[PDB]
Amino acid sequence: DAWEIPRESLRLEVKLGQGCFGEVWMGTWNGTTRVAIKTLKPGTMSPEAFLQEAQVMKKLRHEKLVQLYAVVSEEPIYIVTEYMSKGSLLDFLKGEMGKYLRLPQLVDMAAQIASGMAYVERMNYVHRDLRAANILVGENLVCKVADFGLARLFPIKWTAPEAALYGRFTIKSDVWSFGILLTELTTKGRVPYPGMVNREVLDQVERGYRMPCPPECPESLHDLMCQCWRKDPEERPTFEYLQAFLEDYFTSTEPQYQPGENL
Ligand SMILES: CC(C)n1nc(-c2ccc(NC(=O)Nc3cccc(C(F)(F)F)c3)cc2)c2c(N)ncnc21
Repeated sequence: DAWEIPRESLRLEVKLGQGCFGEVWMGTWNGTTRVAIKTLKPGTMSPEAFLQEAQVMKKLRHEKLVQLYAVVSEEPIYIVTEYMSKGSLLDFLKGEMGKYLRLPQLVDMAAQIASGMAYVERMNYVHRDLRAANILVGENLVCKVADFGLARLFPIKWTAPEAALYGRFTIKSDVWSFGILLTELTTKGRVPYPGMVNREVLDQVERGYRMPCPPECPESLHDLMCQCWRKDPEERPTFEYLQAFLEDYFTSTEPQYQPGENL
């Protein structure tokens, strides 16, 4: 197809990530546009299974979803996407920039992610792995949804009960994850359900347990989290709703908000 590009048109500057299935490099394309390059280690993982990740990024196109630029489908395979200068949201919240972010910036970030998922919602797709580690940050606190290839038309702590138990994954399963993602945003990336192993999380959540309101986080925002965590998937709000709620947050929900020590 038209996504295919020559190999000499790619220059891999410095490596950013290094998994087992491949690597991620910061590079240049056509000697001008800065890009993100994903490599596949032949032998370790197989093609098509590594290319399916791009088969879906071809349909999806939204300013809040990491955009696919080009590919090299003939092994050695290379995936080219837009470059997000600040890395993963998770590393961003935990690093040097974490101490300065306050609720208005963090809620704005949640609004962008929600906007991106509203697009996924409209297109009838399921992400299956929405979490801070799969969100990328660019210049001027821009956030975009991304992943490794689970988009379909043990992260138990981020996975809704009905999905982790009976494999029932829906856009409502993602809404549950967005709720967990909101706790990651308000605790500066702390692993959710602190001091609890997966087996405790499963038993507890089914038993009705839910994380409490994080310190300095408005109750109105924690209530939004709890809606995302309702046992019945159909009672959870849509991303269209969460997008509007978050964008209008400081005028319609917390018009009295006063900055604090951490939020
Ligand atoms: C943190 C570092 C290792 N890294 N990783 C990436 C990167 C981002 C996205 C992807 N893959 C991806 O977004 N896949 C994917 C697969 C299916 C569907 C989608 C969706 F359309 F939902 F975004 C996305 C791979 C590497 C990336 C990037 N683009 N820019 C700057 N740094 C980056």
